[PDB]
Amino acid sequence: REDAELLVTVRGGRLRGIRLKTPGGPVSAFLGIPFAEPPMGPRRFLPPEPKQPWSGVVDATTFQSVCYQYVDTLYPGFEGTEMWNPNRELSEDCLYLNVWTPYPRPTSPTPVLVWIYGGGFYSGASSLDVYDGRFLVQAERTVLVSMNYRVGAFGFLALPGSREAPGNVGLLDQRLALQWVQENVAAFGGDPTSVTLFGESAGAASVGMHLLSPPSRGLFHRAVLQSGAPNGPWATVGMGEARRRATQLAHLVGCPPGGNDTELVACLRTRPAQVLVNHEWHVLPQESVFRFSFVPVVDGDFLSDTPEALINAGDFHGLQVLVGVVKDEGSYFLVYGAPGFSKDNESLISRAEFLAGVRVGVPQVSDLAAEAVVLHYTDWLHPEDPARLREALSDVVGDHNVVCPVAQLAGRLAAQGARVYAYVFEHRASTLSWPLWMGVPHGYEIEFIFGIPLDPSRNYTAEEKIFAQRLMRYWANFARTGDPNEPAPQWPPYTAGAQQYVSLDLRPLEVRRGLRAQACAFWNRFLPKLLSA
Amino acid sequence: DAELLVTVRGGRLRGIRLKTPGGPVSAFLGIPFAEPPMGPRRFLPPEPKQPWSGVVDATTFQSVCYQYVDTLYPGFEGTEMWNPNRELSEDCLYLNVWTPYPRPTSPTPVLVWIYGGGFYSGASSLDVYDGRFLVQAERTVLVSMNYRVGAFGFLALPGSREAPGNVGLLDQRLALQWVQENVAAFGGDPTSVTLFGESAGAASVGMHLLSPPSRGLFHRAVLQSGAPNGPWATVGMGEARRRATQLAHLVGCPNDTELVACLRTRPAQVLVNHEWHVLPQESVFRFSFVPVVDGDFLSDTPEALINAGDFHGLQVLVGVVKDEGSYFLVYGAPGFSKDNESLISRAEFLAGVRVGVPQVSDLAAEAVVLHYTDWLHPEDPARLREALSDVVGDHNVVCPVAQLAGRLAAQGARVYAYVFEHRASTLSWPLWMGVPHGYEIEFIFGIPLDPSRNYTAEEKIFAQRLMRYWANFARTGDPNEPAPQWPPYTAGAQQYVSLDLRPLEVRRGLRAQACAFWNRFLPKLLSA
Ligand SMILES: *[C@@H]1O[C@H](CO[C@@H]2O[C@@H](C)[C@@H](O)[C@@H](O)[C@@H]2O)[C@@H](O[C@@H]2O[C@H](CO)[C@@H](O)[C@H](O)[C@H]2NC(C)=O)[C@H](O)[C@H]1NC(C)=O
Ligand SMILES: *[C@@H]1O[C@H](CO[C@@H]2O[C@@H](C)[C@@H](O)[C@@H](O)[C@@H]2O)[C@@H](O[C@@H]2O[C@H](CO)[C@@H](O)[C@H](O)[C@H]2NC(C)=O)[C@H](O)[C@H]1NC(C)=O
Ligand SMILES: NC(=O)c1cc[n+](COC[n+]2ccc(/C=N/O)cc2/C=N/O)cc1
Ligand SMILES: NC(=O)c1cc[n+](COC[n+]2ccc(/C=N/O)cc2/C=N\O)cc1
Ligand SMILES: *[C@@H]1O[C@H](CO)[C@@H](O)[C@H](O)[C@H]1NC(C)=O
Ligand SMILES: *[C@@H]1O[C@H](CO)[C@@H](O)[C@H](O)[C@H]1NC(C)=O
Repeated sequence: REDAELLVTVRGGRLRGIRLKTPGGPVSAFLGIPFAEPPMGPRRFLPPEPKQPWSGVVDATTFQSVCYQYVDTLYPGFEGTEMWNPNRELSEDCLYLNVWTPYPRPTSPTPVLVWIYGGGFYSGASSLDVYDGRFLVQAERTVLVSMNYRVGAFGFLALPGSREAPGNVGLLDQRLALQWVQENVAAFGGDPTSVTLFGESAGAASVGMHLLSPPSRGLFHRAVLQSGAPNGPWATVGMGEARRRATQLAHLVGCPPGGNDTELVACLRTRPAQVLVNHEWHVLPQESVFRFSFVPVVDGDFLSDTPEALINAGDFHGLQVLVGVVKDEGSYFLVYGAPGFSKDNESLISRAEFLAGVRVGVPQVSDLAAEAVVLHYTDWLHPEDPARLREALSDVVGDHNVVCPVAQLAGRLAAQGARVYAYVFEHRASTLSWPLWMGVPHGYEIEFIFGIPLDPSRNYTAEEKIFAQRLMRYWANFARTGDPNEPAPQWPPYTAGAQQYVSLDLRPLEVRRGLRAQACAFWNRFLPKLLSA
Repeated sequence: DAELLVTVRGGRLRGIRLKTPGGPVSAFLGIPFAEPPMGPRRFLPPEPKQPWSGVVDATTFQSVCYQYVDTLYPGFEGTEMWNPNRELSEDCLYLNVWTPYPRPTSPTPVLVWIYGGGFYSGASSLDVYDGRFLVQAERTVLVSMNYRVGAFGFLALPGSREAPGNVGLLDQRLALQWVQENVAAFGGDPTSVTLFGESAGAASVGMHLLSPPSRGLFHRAVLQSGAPNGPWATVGMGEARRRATQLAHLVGCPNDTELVACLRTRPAQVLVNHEWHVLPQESVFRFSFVPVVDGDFLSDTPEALINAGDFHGLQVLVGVVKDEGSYFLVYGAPGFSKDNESLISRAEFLAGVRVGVPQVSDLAAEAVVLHYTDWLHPEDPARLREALSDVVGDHNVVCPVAQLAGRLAAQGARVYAYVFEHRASTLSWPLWMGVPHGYEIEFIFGIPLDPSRNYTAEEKIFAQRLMRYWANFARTGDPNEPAPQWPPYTAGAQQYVSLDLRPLEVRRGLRAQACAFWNRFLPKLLSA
């Protein structure tokens, strides 16, 4: 007849899941649980409203649709890019979440891990194979939750002040899912008093904004920010620039036939989703990399102030945070606009291409600011060495967009009462499809965190599987106790003075100092002073 | 002794025979080359010395031009060696000639020394400028002149004829013209004149390179720890007028004519006593009365003239010591002294940056702090003491010299660069100062050869090797012995040699990272 372990009642009604096969053992999975009414038609650009109760049993037996988003076409059929592309049908009916739990269901409350995918706030899906939660759940016996949230214009087009397009609705999607976790995760055996948020890139930036937003802060207890921070120059936008991009997007699709917000939004709602996707990138002020059209907006509501101001003025006592980056944060983004770069050659650029790439990698700054960047990243004993220039531009984009925003956040949190653990992921996967000059690119620690190497269908080495099991143990130890160390080389906390972090690779843990302290002093201390003058 | 009797165009001279460990040399000290710039001739360009009857006694050094005397460490050898060793006087325009004994009968290459001292001090009579060892060992003619310093040499009311400015530079040029007309009477070759100078003397050498009326009076140049494009070497017309105007107010004097007239009534010591209170702020390596850019001696700023110049056919020898700035820190940087380790704090370091980099915006100062802070050890006292010494040294000497060398080389000049890294065993300064500013001169003049001093046997050999380098360059434009070789400095390779007891070691980059900051970025920041 029926299996009781796959039947759960939540506030909205009854659910039916599936028993998932993993190499280590069975897993209960509830995939495609609706947590909000479909944000379609008149509900486009609007905040999510809760899913109204249902009669009967909802089959939560497979991943639901991917929120409508752009699909990468630079390298068609290439494994390195297709792994991030939608693996389900695109639709605006996309607000569903997923719950993995041990089989049989835990009888005592179990710590919960909530995943927020990244993708520059314009892409991503909880259904990607690299976000498969069955291995983490089986190996460490946690409850893992992941949700879909609206991306691109559908999630972050903002006409600030208007009620028809208030902005930040993609973040409200995440917040609603976190509220769903608080009310319902105990029915799956999860502990709502021990909820750990973790995400990568825009997901990590999202995690940080929930830390800084009081209505979200009460919904979790710990945070993990991988290769992303809310104080990044790409993660937020001002109210005026948000309105300019929304108005230009509407102008590019025939709305109005700016002016009035109500008529302008209503005209945008009549446009097919693909039409908005096709023009969303034409609203960027200049050609750039690591810049996204529609991102969270600082409008005094979700973010009372800029993330940097909230970070500096925040009291973080009672909070544990795990932060980190990969070894080569910037390499991936260079083949998407930096002159002379491609994955199919070694991208040994000239001095002129380096100087031109600086303006692409650091867009919308004065020529004096660009000169400061050139001065700091040029080796004046080898000013035109093609190799050194290629690595330097990669460091420019990586430090400016990831490493130094993360370091600044970690330093301010530790100084203001939070316990911080920092890492640098340095293992290049044996199966990595990207060229070797890219090193360890953005986002390629995720598959090890989720235990993907234990998939028998894939071809990781036996040592990479032990590495994956060790990383899953770190993450789950942090979720359980706020400490990645086991109750063995120790992982010391990160503090603003010593600035200690660990290397994550096949070798045992190695303690180092300084997350590129010299470079990050330029980005976090001096260059803001230069932009003010 | 006919070897000590010489007739120049002005009249007859009587010299003196000196002794060296390698034999005797002929010396002619206190030769007048200008009319005494006293009374109504104060602040005025030098007049050629009128011919005289009888025999001028040229057997001892003449008076030192009126200048400030350091009193921070009274009786301390490290400072007394630079203080005047003859009486002070405005009657001070005399030069000295050293020749081999007996006098050369064939044209001999000529070395012309221009002393340093921030354009406010210095004298050709100092013991460390004794030319007898160079002349004996390398058989050259050596000339050194006294030139007016301080307000007497560089007070300027631009546009006026009573204080035109740069008259101390014109003193040097007049001595160079004197060499062209009279050095052959001593056996010297006026067609082979090499200028060499240290600190403000090196800056003066550079300015003679950039001034056409002086450019034809010599053929080669040596710039030691100084450059004409230094932030201290020149001053604008507006600031020169302000500094001169405040000096008159400080000494009780009121129109340029009425103002210079009142300054000319003041005793020389009075102007000396107030010369440093006209500086705009508390600082180090900043001097009140320096050459002014007024379109005459310098038709443009030295850095502009450097960039626009064709320097083909020119050979220069440039260099620095290992620790250019450490010396200046004990004259105003908070927390520094020669009598303790000077392990300063972060707060003193930040305060010392404003003293070491005076008269720049807060943003420019923050850029300095960023580049010279180790953000892994931001408060380490030993690293901060080292860093502030590099700030003063790079900004004032190393990077101005690196800029001049790179531009000259890339524009036709053959450049040889060095770093002097030997600390003298007799050095009285504390060990944390390393090799301070000016402490390569005694080795180039071969002072270690003096048996009355306590240099080592290897230091004597080292001094002989340095005199050979300098004299080779004076003779051929190439310091190399016709080892390993001393390669030329180029804008790309940036090759220089280290000078110490070890054989020559070739290295790349004169603090290339720090000098890109000072020479490339900071000018853009201050103008934006
Ligand atoms: C390295 O690759 C870049 C990118 O070029 C693309 O990828 C290459 C692998 C090859 O397939 C090219 O044909 C592709 O266009 C090269 O830069 C491009 O050069 C071409 C020709 O000069 C020019 O038309 C493009 O605009 C350039 N693109 C960019 C982004 O600069 C680069 O020259 C290659 N380096 C080599 C071959 O040494
Ligand atoms: C190293 O010395 C400096 C200054 O030299 C001292 O000056 C006299 C006080 C003398 O008696 C000797 O100590 C030294 O020659 C010290 O900095 C001074 O500190 C005093 C207080 O002790 C203060 O009043 C002065 O302003 C400071 N001077 C300057 C130029 O800033 C410094 O403390 C000494 N370093 C130590 C003791 O570690
Ligand atoms: N809506 C659009 O037309 C659009 C959206 C986003 N991009 C940027 O996409 C290129 N890009 C640039 C950089 C990355 C880096 N990822 O780590 C990934 C990708 C591709 N993602 O699908 C271009 C156009
Ligand atoms: N006339 C004055 O009062 C006067 C003149 C010159 N100084 C210079 O004295 C300080 N000083 C003394 C000696 C040196 C020696 N440097 O090698 C350098 C410096 C430089 N900057 O402060 C001070 C006062
Ligand atoms: C692993 O490699 C083998 C080699 O033939 C192949 O059969 C298999 O499909 C590969 N797996 C993946 C996930 O690429
Ligand atoms: C060293 O030389 C000095 C003169 O420079 C002399 O006074 C002294 O007697 C010598 N010996 C010692 C031990 O200092």
